Amino acid sequence: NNYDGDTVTFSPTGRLFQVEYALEAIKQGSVTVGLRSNTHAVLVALKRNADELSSYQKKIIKCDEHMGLSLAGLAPDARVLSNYLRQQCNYSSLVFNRKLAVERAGHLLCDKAQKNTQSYGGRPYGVGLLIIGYDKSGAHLLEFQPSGNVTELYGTAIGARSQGAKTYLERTLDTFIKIDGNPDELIKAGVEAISQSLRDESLTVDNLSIAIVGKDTPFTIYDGEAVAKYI
Amino acid sequence: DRGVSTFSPEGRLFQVEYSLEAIKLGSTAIGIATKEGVVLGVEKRATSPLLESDSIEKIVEIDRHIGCAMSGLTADARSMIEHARTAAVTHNLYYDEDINVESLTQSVCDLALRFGELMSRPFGVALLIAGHDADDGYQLFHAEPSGTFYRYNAKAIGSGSEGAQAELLNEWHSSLTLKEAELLVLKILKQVMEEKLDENNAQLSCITKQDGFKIYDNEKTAELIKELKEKEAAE
Amino acid sequence: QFNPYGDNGGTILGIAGEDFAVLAGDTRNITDYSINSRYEPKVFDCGDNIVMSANGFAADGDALVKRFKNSVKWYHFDHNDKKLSINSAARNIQHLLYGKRFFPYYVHTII
Amino acid sequence: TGYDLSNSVFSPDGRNFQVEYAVKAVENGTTSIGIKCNDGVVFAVEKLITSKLLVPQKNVKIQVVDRHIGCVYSGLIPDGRHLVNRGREEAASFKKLYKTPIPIPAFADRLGQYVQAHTLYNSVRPFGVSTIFGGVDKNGAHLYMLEPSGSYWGYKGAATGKGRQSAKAELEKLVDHHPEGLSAREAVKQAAKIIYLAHEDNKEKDFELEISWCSLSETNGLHKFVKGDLLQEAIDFAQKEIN
Amino acid sequence: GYDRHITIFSPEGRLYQVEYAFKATNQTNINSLAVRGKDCTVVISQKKVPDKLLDPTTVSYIFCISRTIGMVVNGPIPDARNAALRAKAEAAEFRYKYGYDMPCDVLAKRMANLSQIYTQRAYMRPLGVILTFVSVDEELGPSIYKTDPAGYYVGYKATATGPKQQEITTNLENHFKKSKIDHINEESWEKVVEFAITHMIDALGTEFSKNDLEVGVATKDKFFTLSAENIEERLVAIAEQ
Amino acid sequence: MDIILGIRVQDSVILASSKAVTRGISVLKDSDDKTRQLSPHTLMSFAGEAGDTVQFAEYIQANIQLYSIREDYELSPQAVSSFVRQELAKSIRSRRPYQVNVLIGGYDKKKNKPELYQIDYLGTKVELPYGAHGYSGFYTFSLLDHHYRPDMTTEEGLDLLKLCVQELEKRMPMDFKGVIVKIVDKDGIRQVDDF
Amino acid sequence: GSRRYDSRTTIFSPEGRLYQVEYALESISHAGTAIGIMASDGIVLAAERKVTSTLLEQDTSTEKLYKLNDKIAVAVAGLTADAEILINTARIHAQNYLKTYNEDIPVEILVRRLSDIKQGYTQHGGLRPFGVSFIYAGYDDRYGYQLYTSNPSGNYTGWKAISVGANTSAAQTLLQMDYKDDMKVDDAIELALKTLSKTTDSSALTYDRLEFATIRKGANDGEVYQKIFKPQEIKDILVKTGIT
Amino acid sequence: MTDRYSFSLTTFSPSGKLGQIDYALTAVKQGVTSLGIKATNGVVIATEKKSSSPLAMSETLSKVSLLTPDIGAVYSGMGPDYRVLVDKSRKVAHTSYKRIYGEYPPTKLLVSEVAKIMQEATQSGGVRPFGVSLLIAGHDEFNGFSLYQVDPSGSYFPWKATAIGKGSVAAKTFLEKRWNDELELEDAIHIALLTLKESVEGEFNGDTIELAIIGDENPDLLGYTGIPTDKGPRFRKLTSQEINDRLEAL
Amino acid sequence: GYDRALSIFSPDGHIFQVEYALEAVKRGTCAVGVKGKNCVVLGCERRSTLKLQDTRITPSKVSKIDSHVVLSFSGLNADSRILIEKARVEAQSHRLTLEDPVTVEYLTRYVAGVQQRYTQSGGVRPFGVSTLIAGFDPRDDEPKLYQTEPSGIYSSWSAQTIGRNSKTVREFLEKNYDRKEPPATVEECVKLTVRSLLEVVQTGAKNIEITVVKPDSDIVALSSEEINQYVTQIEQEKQE
Repeated sequence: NNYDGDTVTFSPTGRLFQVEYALEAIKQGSVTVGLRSNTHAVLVALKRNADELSSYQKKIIKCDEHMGLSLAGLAPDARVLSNYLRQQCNYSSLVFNRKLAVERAGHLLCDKAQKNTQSYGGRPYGVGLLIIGYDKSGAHLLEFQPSGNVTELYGTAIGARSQGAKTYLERTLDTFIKIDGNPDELIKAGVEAISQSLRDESLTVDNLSIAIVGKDTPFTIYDGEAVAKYI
Repeated sequence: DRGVSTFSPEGRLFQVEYSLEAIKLGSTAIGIATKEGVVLGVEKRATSPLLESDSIEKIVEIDRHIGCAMSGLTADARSMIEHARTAAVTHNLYYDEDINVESLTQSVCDLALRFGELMSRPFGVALLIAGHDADDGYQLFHAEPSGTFYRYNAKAIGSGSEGAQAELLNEWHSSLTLKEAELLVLKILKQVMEEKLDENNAQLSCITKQDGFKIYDNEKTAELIKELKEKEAAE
Repeated sequence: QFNPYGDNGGTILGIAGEDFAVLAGDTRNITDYSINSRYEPKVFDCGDNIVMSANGFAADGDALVKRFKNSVKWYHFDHNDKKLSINSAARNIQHLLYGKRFFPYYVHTII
Repeated sequence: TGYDLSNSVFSPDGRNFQVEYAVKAVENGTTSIGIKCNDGVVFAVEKLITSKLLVPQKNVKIQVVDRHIGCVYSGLIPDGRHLVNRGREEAASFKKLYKTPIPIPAFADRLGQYVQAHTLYNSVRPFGVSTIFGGVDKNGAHLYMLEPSGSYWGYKGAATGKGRQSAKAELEKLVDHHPEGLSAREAVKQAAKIIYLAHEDNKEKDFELEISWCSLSETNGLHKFVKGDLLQEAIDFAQKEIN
Repeated sequence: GYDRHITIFSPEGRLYQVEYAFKATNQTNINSLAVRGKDCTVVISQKKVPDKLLDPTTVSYIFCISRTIGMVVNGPIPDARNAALRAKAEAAEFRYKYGYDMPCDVLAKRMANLSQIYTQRAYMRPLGVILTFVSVDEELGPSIYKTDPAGYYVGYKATATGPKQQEITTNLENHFKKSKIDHINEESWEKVVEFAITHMIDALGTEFSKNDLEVGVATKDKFFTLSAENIEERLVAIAEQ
Repeated sequence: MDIILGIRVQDSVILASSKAVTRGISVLKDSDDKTRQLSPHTLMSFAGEAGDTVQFAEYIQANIQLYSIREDYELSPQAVSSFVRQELAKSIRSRRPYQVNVLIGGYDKKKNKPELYQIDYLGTKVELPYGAHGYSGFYTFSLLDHHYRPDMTTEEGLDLLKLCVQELEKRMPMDFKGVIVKIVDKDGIRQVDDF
Repeated sequence: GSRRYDSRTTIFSPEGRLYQVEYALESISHAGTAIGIMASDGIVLAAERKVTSTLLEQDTSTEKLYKLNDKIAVAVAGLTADAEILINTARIHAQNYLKTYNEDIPVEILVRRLSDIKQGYTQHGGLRPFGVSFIYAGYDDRYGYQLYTSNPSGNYTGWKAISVGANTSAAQTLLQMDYKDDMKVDDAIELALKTLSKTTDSSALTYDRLEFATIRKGANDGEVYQKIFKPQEIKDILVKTGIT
Repeated sequence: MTDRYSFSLTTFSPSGKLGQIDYALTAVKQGVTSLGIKATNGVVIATEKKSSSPLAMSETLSKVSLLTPDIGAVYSGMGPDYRVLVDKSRKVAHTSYKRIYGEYPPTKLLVSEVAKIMQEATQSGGVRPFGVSLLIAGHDEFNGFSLYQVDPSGSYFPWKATAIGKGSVAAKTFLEKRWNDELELEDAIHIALLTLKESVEGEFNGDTIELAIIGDENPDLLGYTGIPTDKGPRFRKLTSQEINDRLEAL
Repeated sequence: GYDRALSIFSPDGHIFQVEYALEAVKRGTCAVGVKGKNCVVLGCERRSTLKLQDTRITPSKVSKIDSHVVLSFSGLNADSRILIEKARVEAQSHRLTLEDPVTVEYLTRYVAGVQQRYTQSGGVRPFGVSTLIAGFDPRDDEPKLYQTEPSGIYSSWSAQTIGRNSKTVREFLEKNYDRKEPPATVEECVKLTVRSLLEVVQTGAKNIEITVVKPDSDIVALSSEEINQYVTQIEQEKQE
């Protein structure tokens, strides 16, 4: 109200409204799902078009051979944060000959977002990210909020109508965690999860975007006729 | 007052949303992509008859394989064009090749959100970037001051955009010829323009693989306008 | 006085065929009259069907190859996984080398 | 009025309202505690399980500084991480110049001065965390608690977050009933109980217990996380006391 | 009305932020007192530990700035420690540059100048503290110099600070009106501490235990604080006559 | 480059400058004009290190042309020479100094007098009836000391200049490929196309 | 943050005026009147000191008339402290020019430089403008005797006769009435004093309330002399012209 | 952090007033009275030592300060602002003059430097004006004895005699009746003490009054002998006893 | 440094500081440009509220940027000096590096670029100036006339006016200027320019300035008497 003019101002109840408004941009974004087993980790994303002449906005970005994310909210902010992750993954490989741990990648994203919430002149990031990866401790899934809060999960969803997919994953928890050594079935579970968030529209060949990373599987993105198999 | 980088309660940046309103006041620009090429057309909109209309430059070359049309506060486009030209030429210097149309568009869009308290405000102009490369063929992109860019089969920007876009929705198909696209841009420009369309208040251009980016002569466009008039009178 | 350069010996050879290409090199690494290693790989697969070797001062050689491999990685990131053609790789390596025109990589490079 | 719209502005009372609003964010956070024992310190924290999809034991909250200092905090988690990052820089520069690991009182002031500096200007926001930290140095065990204002003192026991009143009362009983002192293993058990008791203010969702400790005899004066059998033993002791 | 938010003049030629910083000074509800002997300078301050969970040994508003200079602070502990760290840095730098120990009055002036800057520059806020510096100076002898948020400072025969400063000040005034000298005519610092505690008891109308007080003593070439057991010995002597 | 000469007569200043440009082993050009017009009635000839000569001359030219446009006024020869001296005096304590020596010949329209200024790369300025740089003065000054009169005509100045060039062509080891001669008077600057 | 307290000194009003410039001009209208008159054989500068005291040391006092070099002088109207900042800058600029070209700086070039400095404070930096208006009296060999004025906007113009400060509307009308092109310095001295005598807010015009200066080629042969009048010399010229 | 106040905090109001300067002058008006009188063979500056507490040692607070050996200063208004201005004035006398010309600046030029500092606090970003008016007395070879007033705006004026602060209006009228161009230094001190008594409520003696003169050279205060051209400072602060001796002949 | 964003968007998509800069141009004295077949004429209004002016030394309204290009303006006089100085420096820089003087279009594009920059840079306000830039490209006989404004947009004009009452004189030019046949001589072009100003000026005395630019750096300013003869002939034809 009187306390939402900038990020440097607490409200009388201890809230940061500019950060909360940045969180609101994620809720307007298109739905994206993340889930994992013990061998693989999967991202599923519903892409959004402007109209029938337009392309469908890409949602998934590769960060390294073993790591990548999906976005929901301001796309240019995801480009800035994914570029930072690419650099950090790269610094780890060049200096230490070491693949960057997914947990450490989450810590770095948290700290970068935090600086934009405590200083004058700047603004919070307006995007939410789901980071998947396979490192020395197996498969991982992370959820990033521009408040700075990063959380490690078995599965989750962000964007508009993400609550339906999140409840489905909460039911299916015991089933999909056991899908080891079967990439197709894990993606099926992710496609079935994101379907619980659809209304009026359904999953078409240029609508659906899928990404997977695992034990002997580099981070790869599937679009176009490559996802017709799962429709 | 309030920050230039402030979010609204709906999760939108005030300044970006306000710049979009300035673009709505701009003159119309239309692009249509075909398998034979991409066509770009603009409304010149001279403020007075004493203004020499061929000095109005709203269609611009970025490289031989990439063209661009603008709508809104057109003075703001000059540094964006400069950056685009530099990025295209620099990549050719570094890699001995043409730059991808998407990559050029992404480089231009990286400038967009570099404002705060860097430049003092967002750009008040939208761009239609059209071109060809070997990997993805003929392409048309819409670059906004939000930093977002969408690829389009056809797109209109400016004051007559929503009426024009509805028209493009009906007319575009995947088998359009270059000639058919030229007439289609002229037809829709004529529909949304205030003044009567002729070769002096409207301008056409195209990008083909063979000949590259070309701005059409007033004599060449005048013939296409006459061809349009006759085929509309044909039924 | 400190000498930032050294000589690690080695010999490399590149030949272009009609529909193929070979890049060969010996595996011996040396300083002065001593052998450092009898097997120290000197020719590297850099991705995109490109092989590279930077012979001479091995520290500069390893640095250059490492930076080019990195350039291939970022070319994919920046240009939609486009394959880096051999001519484009060559021009890129020129800029990596000329960037240190006044403190050069003491190597002879072949791709 | 308008004195509460900008940081570093004195109100007609002589108060900094922005700092007081930062305290509200701290009071909204989960419960965290610290117990000073005979030859060390114990830290514990309540972790709310928002969903079944959270991977158990993975989202670690307690943080180590150097090898002998533990830090836990309630409020805005990112702010706490920022403060610990600075603390790690302060500890590194101290050890670089002076060789010896940073003493706990010395470390306390480094955090204190940094947090206080964020109350001096309107171009920055105060920290939205209260931090409980400490460890073992050459003069023995030390426990500290640091507020958004930059204010800190030494403690026998400390608590912050939503269930701080409940926790404080439990800590006060331990101080009275043990003037001679508490053992490290006893303190771990007691820490588990206090978090379980303090969870009544957050009873809607279930939680996960996380404990760490530094002890001269039990951990050689290094910070370690309580794991496996010793953690389960503390959970059992805690569950027995609430029933 | 933004002339009340930053340190610019109001229409009456006043600086409200400075005035409100003076009010923050009494937020701790603690009173302090300083007096001079023949060979020493004594400072006493109330000690209040309201929480049982606190470690009482860490609760303090008296600071050892240098070997010779002590400082008691009236105001919140964050601003107190800010001023303490800076005073310690200034004292150490002075000795390095000029080859002799920084005098008490010179340090007071330096901190006062820093305070003045906060009243003139907008981006910096005043510190909500009053700083009383004490020493036995090698040239001037026993010394008390006090600084405030306005950037004002002056020497004192004796002084008092806190919510009940006026009661203590008048009590001290009346004693020096009788004796007609600028100090406590006593050989030992122990008896000067006893004088200081006695006259604080008289002025406030309250009794003190060993944990209710905090004492600092400055002699030639060192400043030190008393332990609870040293204070107890002082309290016993007061009660026995 | 090599030989640059100057002579101030009754009503004009005459500058003579060699045409050769030598890249070590070979003479790359034999028609080089080592001069720049700074303003309609002011001419500057130059000699020194390769590259720096033309770079400095054109830099000065640009600055004087800028002044002329800003004020709609031509600076006096004295004022131009002072500006040039300061630039060279600044340059001599730089990271890499301009290794350039100049002669400035100008006709002052206010005083109706020709003026010749000699300035070396250190910023050493002198006003002279006749001057030179390098070894040129060693061969020519004894002839100029004998024959020079302040009331000489332009034609007599050119004849005395021919005698100087003839002595240079006789006793100098280097072939400087003749000289380009230019006259500065009340009507401006012109080149003598047969010398 | 800090934006809250920013007055924004360099913005247009809806009418296209610069707020701070307009308000600075309002300040200058309360300053003591300064007059400059240009004649064929010289220039006169006359200015009124603001309500003085008998205990003010006049013979060592200077608030209106300042020397920039041997050929150029200025009359000040506005904040004296602001004026001395600009005056010192102008003195340095004149010496910079003299060192570079070995010629005295032409009057207009000095005036343009100071005016550009004033302009900058109206377009960038977020600082308040200088509350000063100058009358420049000077001589060079291109245009001869010259009078200029500049104001806080950084705009400058040339004049035959001009006033700044208080009552400029009344003063300018009186000057426009009695000024002629073939006028001489001694006549211009009389006009300047008569105009001040009629426009002054004081009861009477006396020597202790005035500062006076002339720039004459009344220097022995082709050269120019500046004369800052002494208190006794202002008293004499007041008697000569019949004002006291 | 960083100082993000790069804009002026003093600006012109619609009426042409610079508010912050006017308000600074109001602060000066509330200040304790100080005065200065110029004689034929000297200058005197004086003020009241308004002690904040009787426990305070008012000798440790110097309202009259030596700037150079031949120049002194007194103020009315905010004490802390004065103290830092004295520090800056002492330094600028060296950096911008003595380290260049090998001699101390003349009174008028040191006044000019102090004025410039006060002007800049009226235009620079993120600062308020100084809340003091200064009276600066001094001597130099070519200008003789002089007395100047400097205001918050940076404006300065030379005076034969004047007063600033609380009771300045009444004090200036008193000085107008008594001042003439034939006063000796002792006459000016006598008039100074008479004038200052009117604005003082309580005790009026050597311990509550601070007074200094610019007069003859004091070779006894130089600290060394052997250089004929060095004859000692002209600034001298009168003692408590010296003031009381002249209060009997009052 | 002072970084405040003074030029920003409003909810309706307007930048008010740029629009208010145009209001300063509206207040400025009228300026007009007309190009003939082999010349361009720049006419300027002088407000007669200021007499006792010294016209020898007072800044003239038309400024030479180079020997072949001129610039006139309407709006804040002090602001225009900064644009004129920058343009003059760029003109000499172009000659130094390209070894050819600027084209009229290039010089216009530069000045317009400077104006645009001051509309999205922190801590600065836009120029309250619109300019008319006229001249001939090197070795070219085709007349050139361009206009710039505070926003930074620029364009070429057969004839154009800016400043106060420019709406009126543009009305005159739109009905009196024929594109198929532009003023064939210097006389005809100057006559049409003086006529256009007489619609707005007041007295045809010292209120009208006229500058003629011809090819190959031939620029001259007409005197009072020469202009007075045009003023006389125009009204004697009007009495009919």
